[PDB]
Amino acid sequence: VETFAFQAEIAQLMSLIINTFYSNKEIFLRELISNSSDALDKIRYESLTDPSKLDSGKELHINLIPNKQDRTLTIVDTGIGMTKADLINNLGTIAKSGTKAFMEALQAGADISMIGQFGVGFYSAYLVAEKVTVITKHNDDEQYAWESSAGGSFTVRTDTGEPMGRGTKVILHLKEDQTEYLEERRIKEIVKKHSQFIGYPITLFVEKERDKE
Ligand SMILES: Nc1ncnc2c1ncn2[C@@H]1O[C@H](COP(=O)(O)OP(=O)(O)NP(=O)(O)O)[C@@H](O)[C@H]1O
Ligand SMILES: [Mg+2]
Repeated sequence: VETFAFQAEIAQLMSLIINTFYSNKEIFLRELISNSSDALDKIRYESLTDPSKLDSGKELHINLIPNKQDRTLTIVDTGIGMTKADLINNLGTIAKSGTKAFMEALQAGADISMIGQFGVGFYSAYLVAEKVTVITKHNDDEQYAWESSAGGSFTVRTDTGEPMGRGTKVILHLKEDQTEYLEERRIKEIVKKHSQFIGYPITLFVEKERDKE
């Protein structure tokens, strides 16, 4: 297991999100679905000139999986996935130009929904999750797990769980006061409100239901 420090302003932002009350938390799901959609676009365009890039799975889609027993909401996609280097670089160690401006905007009363416009959309996960685990598989790298409960660092390790062919799974270990995001109707209404124009199928597990479509 390897441990990495978040870039200082990203650590500051995470602390702010965790320790300051914001309403409109539901936008975390929009932000994670947008990341899945971007990752799906990436592999889709790569496959146009190299169809073998889909040998690890031709289906391009997003699954939403609430688990009441474990108190987790998982967002799974069959997108491009992240290499080990991608995880380390893109999910915490590299500065984002908009972080300080976003924190200033929040102090001045901006809605937390603006997070994506400032280039730090992923960190919305910490509005509702005490811990986030990201399991990811990119072509020509092994499967990896990134994890953080905030507090300034994250870990990366090779994953020995169930193999994914290709893509990313973001596992949200929800705070005890945010279990509404495990409910079928709640998830449906947030997807309808915020993610209605995503151009890939989105499936909800309750047994299994295509949204919606
Ligand atoms: N599901 C995923 N699949 C592949 N890469 C991902 C996924 N989620 C996040 N990433 C990577 O993590 C980076 C940071 O995500 P994020 O903080 O959401 O910023 P962003 O998507 O680049 N810009 P924005 O969300 O519009 O503020 C992305 O740019 C990707 O490189
Ligand atoms: Mg994003």
